[PDB]
Amino acid sequence: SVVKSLNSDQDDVKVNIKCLPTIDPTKLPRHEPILVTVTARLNKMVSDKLKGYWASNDYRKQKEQWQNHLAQLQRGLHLLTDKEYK
Amino acid sequence: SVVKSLNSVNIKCLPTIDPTKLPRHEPILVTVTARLNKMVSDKLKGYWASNDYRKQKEQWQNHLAQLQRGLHLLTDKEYK
Repeated sequence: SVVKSLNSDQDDVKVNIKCLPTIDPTKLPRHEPILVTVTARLNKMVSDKLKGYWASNDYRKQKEQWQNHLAQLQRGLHLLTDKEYK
Repeated sequence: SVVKSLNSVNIKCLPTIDPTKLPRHEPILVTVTARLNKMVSDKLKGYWASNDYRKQKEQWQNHLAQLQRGLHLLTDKEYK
């Protein structure tokens, strides 16, 4: 109920809340870090909104920068689940 | 003189090329395509519509990647 009252705002005030889809730890596939699931669901909202732009110059600038941060995270994701240092 | 005059029906002119100042083995088709790529790439950056630029770029890239597959048919020596 509070999700539908925050993702369906009338754009009344500048401060805004964007709600990710509900995450269920039980139904989530095991041996998968929560941080990975959150980023995957966060990607869909940003990627779909990136597709929704109208200014071609703005879309190309953000896509280059946003895709750069994801490539930085995956390099460090090895450090999250390891059994030894190297 | 001719190429400069045309830049001032609309006809677009590629930069002038000569066979002498080229690699001794590079085919002409590669040389013409490479220059045509540069002209098209600059026009895409000059667009304004996000939907058009997103759609035209992949359509052009699809044709360009198909030509690269068949390029081996020119620089070949025997039918494999």
